[PDB]
Amino acid sequence: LEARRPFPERMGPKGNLIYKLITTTDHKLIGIMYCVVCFAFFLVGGLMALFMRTELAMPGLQFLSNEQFNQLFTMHGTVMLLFYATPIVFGFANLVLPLQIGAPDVAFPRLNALSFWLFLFGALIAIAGFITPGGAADFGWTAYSPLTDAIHSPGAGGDLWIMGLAVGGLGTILGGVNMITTVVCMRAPGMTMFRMPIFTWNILVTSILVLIAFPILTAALFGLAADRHLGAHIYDPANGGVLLWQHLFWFFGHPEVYIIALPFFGIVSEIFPVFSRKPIFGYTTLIYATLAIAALSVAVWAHHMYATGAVLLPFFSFMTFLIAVPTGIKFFNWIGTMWKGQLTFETPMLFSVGFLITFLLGGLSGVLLASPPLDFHVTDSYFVIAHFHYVLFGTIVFATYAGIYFWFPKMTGRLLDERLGKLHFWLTFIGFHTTFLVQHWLGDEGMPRRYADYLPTDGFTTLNVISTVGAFILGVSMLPFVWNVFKSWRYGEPVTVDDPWGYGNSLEWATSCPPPRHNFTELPRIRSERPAFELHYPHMVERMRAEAHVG
Amino acid sequence: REVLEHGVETGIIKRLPHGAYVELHQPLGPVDHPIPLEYAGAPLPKRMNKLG
Amino acid sequence: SDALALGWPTGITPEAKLNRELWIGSVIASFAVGAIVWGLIFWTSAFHRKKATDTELPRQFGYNMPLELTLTVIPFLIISVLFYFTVVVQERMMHKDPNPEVVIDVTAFQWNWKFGYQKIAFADGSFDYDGADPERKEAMTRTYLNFDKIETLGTSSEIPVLVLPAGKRIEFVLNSADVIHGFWVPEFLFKRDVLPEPKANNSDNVFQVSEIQQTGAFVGRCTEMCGTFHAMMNFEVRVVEPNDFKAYIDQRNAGKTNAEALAAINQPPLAITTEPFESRRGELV
Amino acid sequence: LNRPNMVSVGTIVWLSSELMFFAGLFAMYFTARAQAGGAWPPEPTELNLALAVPVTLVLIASSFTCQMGVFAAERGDVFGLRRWYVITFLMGLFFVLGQGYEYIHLVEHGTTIPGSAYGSVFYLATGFHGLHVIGGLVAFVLLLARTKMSKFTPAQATAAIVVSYYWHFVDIVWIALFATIYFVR
Amino acid sequence: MHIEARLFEILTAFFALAAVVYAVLTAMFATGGVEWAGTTALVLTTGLTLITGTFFRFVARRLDTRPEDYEDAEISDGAGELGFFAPHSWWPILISLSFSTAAVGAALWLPWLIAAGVAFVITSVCGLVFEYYWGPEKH
Amino acid sequence: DLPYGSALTSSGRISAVTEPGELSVHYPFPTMDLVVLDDALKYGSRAAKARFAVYIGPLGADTAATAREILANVPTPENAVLLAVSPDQRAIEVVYGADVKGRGIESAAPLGVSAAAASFKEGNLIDGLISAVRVMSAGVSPA
Amino acid sequence: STALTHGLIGGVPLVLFAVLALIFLTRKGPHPDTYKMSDPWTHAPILWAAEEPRVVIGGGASGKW
Ligand code: HEA
Ligand code: HEA
Ligand SMILES: [Ca+2]
Ligand SMILES: [Cu+2]
Ligand SMILES: [Cu+2]
Ligand SMILES: [Cu+2]
Repeated sequence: LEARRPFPERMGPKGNLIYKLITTTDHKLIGIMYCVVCFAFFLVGGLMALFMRTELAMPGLQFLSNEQFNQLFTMHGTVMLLFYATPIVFGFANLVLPLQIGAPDVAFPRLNALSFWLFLFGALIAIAGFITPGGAADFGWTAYSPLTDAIHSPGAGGDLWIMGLAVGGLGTILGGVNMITTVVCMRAPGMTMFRMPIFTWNILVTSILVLIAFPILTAALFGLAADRHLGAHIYDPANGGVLLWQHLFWFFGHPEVYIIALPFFGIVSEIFPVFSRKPIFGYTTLIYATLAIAALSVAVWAHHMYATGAVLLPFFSFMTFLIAVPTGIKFFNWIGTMWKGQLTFETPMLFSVGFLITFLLGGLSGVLLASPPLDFHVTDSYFVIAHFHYVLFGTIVFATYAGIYFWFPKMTGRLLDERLGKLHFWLTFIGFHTTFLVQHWLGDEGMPRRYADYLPTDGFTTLNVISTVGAFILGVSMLPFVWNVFKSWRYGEPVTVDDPWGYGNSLEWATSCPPPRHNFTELPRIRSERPAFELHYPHMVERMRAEAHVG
Repeated sequence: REVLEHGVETGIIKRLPHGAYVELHQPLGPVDHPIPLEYAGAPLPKRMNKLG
Repeated sequence: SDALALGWPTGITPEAKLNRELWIGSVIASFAVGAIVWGLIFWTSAFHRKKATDTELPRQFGYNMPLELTLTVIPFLIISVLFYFTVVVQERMMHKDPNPEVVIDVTAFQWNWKFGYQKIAFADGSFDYDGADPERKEAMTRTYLNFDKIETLGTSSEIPVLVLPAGKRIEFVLNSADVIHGFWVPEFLFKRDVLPEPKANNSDNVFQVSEIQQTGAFVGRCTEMCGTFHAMMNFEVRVVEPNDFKAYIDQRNAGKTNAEALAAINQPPLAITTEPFESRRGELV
Repeated sequence: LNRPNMVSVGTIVWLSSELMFFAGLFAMYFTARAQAGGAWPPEPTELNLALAVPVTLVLIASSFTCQMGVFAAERGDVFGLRRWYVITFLMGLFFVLGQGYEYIHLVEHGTTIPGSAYGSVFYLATGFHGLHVIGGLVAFVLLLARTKMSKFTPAQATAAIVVSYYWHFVDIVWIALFATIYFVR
Repeated sequence: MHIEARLFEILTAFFALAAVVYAVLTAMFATGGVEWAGTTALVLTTGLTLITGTFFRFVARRLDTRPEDYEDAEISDGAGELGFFAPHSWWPILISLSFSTAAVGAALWLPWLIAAGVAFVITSVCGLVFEYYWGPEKH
Repeated sequence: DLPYGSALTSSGRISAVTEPGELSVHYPFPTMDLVVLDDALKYGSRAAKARFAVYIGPLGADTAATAREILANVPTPENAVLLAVSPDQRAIEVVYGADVKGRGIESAAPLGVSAAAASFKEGNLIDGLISAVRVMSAGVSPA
Repeated sequence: STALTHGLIGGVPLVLFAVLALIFLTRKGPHPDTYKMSDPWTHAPILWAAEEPRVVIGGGASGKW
């Protein structure tokens, strides 16, 4: 027998966190800081989305002007893409990647905190445009060239948008540098490159894509700021200015969407084998598919520029189909992982299945968008809106929640209540499909995107009502998760074991909950890509060797 | 209090043969692990370059 | 058809018909793939669940290289057939016969349109009109912009109505005075970005419909973010008969506004598929 | 020495990202060169190819001296490293002064950022490269101070190595930009 | 470390092939000749991957196998000292605040605020870089 | 011997796992009751500068000997006050160390026994423990 | 319309939340049912310590209920 306490500590004493928040080089605390701040920014973006949907419920302009609605979708898109998704990627990276490779830290612990604070302050700078009397940016998140000049949209909110994006991009580049260096030269003795999990590979390729993409956006933003302040002629339509901005921006922006897609593919590829009681299927195949996606996400940038009539349609359309193939391979590998196993739908596995369904439908919609003749009708319409919301809830919402539910015990030492988790998942699923299934139809029969107001004779009222109802279901779905996290942090069920999910595979389940400072008091003999499984179940090693090949 | 009770964190990490990542602490007093000193209202060093 | 096209309006040009058929086929393929993969997901979730009897971990298999390559190559075939049909259709929708029958100088300015009737040349040889106005074009050298004698300026109170014949080849030359706009007529199943200087930016601002099949009234919208009133920039295309079209052109020749000529040609004077927007910034005004 | 140095690899990957930033600037320059119509550079621009060659040669010489200072710092000689890096700092300062002088002479001759598209792209690209050069000079000063304030450990040698890496990236980018602007035209 | 290098020149090979294909397919069969923005970006993406891969290959040509690059490795092989990791610092937040001051001064075009932000950046970067190298006070 | 999913590690630590959806701690009491007991123990032992401990389980026969045995495996047995409760044998015991002498526990250990009994009559184990620990803590002053 | 659709947006989320909470909250959790003094103490021996202040026995007391 041994002594304990009846319950663990609810909260630390006074002055236990604030100086850590200011001065920590700990990657786990910094990952938690990303998680919390990214979720707050997600709430702000969703509030903007609810305002837009409430306005779009009825054909009249009830409470929003056109200026305000343009501000709202510009800032909603900007916040959701750049202040929630891109930084939550590095939040998850900081949370688990040093644990996954058996490292005591990231390569540059101070550069990590610098990246986080650059995130926070750039996001704040870009959002502070509402404080201006002219309002925040009201030209969309894509910032197309002539509309963004000193003449058209001349306010200060757009300039704050540009510079906040510059600061956040610098932070993202620094974080990517840190992740690449940490992966390259900080692994444990046994951990070979082909023994890191899928998540580590995905963060590595994501960091490569970040290094490729974000400097382009920074240079484009600096040219735009030159044209706005110094009256430069970089993007002037007399030159090839408008197409110059389109090319530069999309060379950034499609790598951006794959940057926010790949790490969550890694998250689900981590979660699936645990709750499947099986190994991840096609480990090497998944590594190569991830590499193929990373390589191909750089030459397809002009499938967003079909309607301009100034690009090579066959080249980009073919490259888009070619990049569509590997994601199909990835779904096949995930299905093979779930196939013929023992599935228990604790909340992360349920969220991963939701990811599968939602992102599959989004990918089908994207393939439809890939054909230039079909994009000639459905571009700039709510069909694009529905497609990219489907892929974005696939990656950065269902898989974000799956990862949060999965790695909450590892980071806090407490469980999240599974009943509130199931309620939250079903609310999210129903609300999301309610609010985004009908927009395919709404865009097919022409309702363009970014319209603040339409006509009663347009014939769009019923589907917009359904969309607004679903949007408010999505709004009320955040209460179960917020309440669950808030109560479970302090009064959550204690975890006194390693791997409270039973069949964890990677090294983060070989240490305690939470891991101590430097993450490891001992390291196991690493011999495959699931070291914790072999450690915790040593009778299964010969099984796994003998039965690894299906044929 | 943390500095007084564990000693200054030197920023140096060692991997022990069994896999333990430990940080090298420099005690400000004698060791038995250091004997925890008593706070005396004075500033404490927290970087090793400041101790020479 | 009606439900399987997921809402695309029935085409009114041969290019629109072909595009709609390609969309129907592509939606069939996409929904078939989705049905297959979702059936796999539901078969795995419903069955293959950890039972009360299940005592030992399952077969720890993770590599099935043959099936991996089979399902690697199947999507390549699907995207190959899609690419072939795509290139065929997108080349058909950009044919550009060197002799148009009606030419329109579409000009988009800050939240309205302006049509030109640059050069009408009927194929039967019954009507030839040369509306190009080069003195106005040279008066401001925006050389890229095009002017014409007969115009239809959209206003805050009047929706600009384009009048065209049926069965006659129509060419649109797109120009924008200020910023990028969008020329979309949801019935053509086709839209194009209206750029400031389409030539200096290497863009093809010209596109043709071989023939508008049936006459009527059709709404058009701006489909490119352009600023405050982006949602309040609609226009209308009123396809009429060739003889009615010639009569309308002749009335417009003798100093007649659009509404007056439309009334003269036994048609509604104003837009009927869209209405002008209330200038009031909201209902709380 | 049986492991790689991570400060070096981090510097290398970040330098590659900075190369991508200058890729964006190069894409800005190449466009509007094809829109001018062959009159490139247009009047009243007349590139002073008599001061641009000397500053290019001084930058190459500074790269050579910086590598020599790396050689000095690899054997633990802090004083030789200090000497070579002070020489490199002075010659990079001379390069910046020459760039500013050419800027002044060009602006005096009706070539400005708002004046023309060629001016816009030329001053944008060259000024951003000059900002990177000034950042390198600040890095040199900070490194020399740090070598002054502690015993010359291998960590100091690593810092000097990565500062030289940045300097080499800078002057290679300048070689490319000079070849693109004053030769291809 | 052969794997990391090899991944980087695989990316380099694909990027070079794509860049050359784009340049050729835009020189002929495009509206206005070579596109000059996708081509430039693709060529310099090739350059980015080339630099990283070349440096890693020069490192792998000059390295005996590490524990982590060696299969059948035992934890005891990796035993010893790793290096210096900063235990704590409040300089990153100051650097970020300085860069944010500069960014606000250049968003709202205020040259004085730009200069103040730049000076603050130099000061906070000096503080970060000098943090573990300042000696004991002389007195 | 190690449970299923448990393994010995190179540093002596026992790395164990729990079933998905299963709990590592499964005390047969409400969570908030455990929180209240933790607060009672920690704040009472903070005020009295003596470690209060609660033991629940079998005492067999000769309960005094069993409780005095259990006391010695508290982290600081000398400054420790352990209250043992055996519901199968319905026995309440208080045992305290040598350094807890003449501080105030002499008259307060029977007080804690009486409080725990007057709460156990109704049939509340945790609540009786709370009352006993509160009373015993309030009955002891620091060294 | 304004009477109705506002009611839809206000109330459909609320009724969906209500029904899903009835389904998913009132369910049995994994926390074990609280012990009853009537039943035998089958749980393993429990030793809790306050662990706030960071062998020989010199006192004691006894009693019963
Ligand atoms: C999560 C981020 C993310 C991801 C991963 C994707 C992935 C894809 N996207 Fe897109 N996309 C966006 C985010 C993303 N996208 C955003 C934000 C916009 C709008 C930006 C704006 O304008 O504001 C956009 C817009 C956009 C456009 C431009 C439309 C326009 O601007 O008007 C196109 C064109 O091709 C496109 C297509 C695709 C395709 C083919 C994929 C492929 O990667 C999908 C791959 C998936 C599958 C292919 C399904 C799974 C495969 C199988 C089951 C095998 C069998 C399947 C077949 C044989 C088809 N999406
Ligand atoms: C990460 C990707 C992402 C996410 C998560 C979202 C989130 C949502 N989005 Fe959005 N969206 C985009 C990507 C995304 N979006 C992009 C790229 C654009 C383009 C913008 C542009 O063109 O510039 C866009 C814009 C956009 C449009 C196009 C509008 C138009 O063009 O006319 C629509 C259409 O319905 C929409 C709807 C929604 C809804 C209902 C949610 C819901 O998921 C939101 C759910 C969250 C909530 C509802 C929060 C609930 C609020 C509270 C609980 C109150 C508490 C808040 C505080 C205390 C501050 N958003
Ligand atoms: Ca409305
Ligand atoms: Cu895309
Ligand atoms: Cu578009
Ligand atoms: Cu418009």
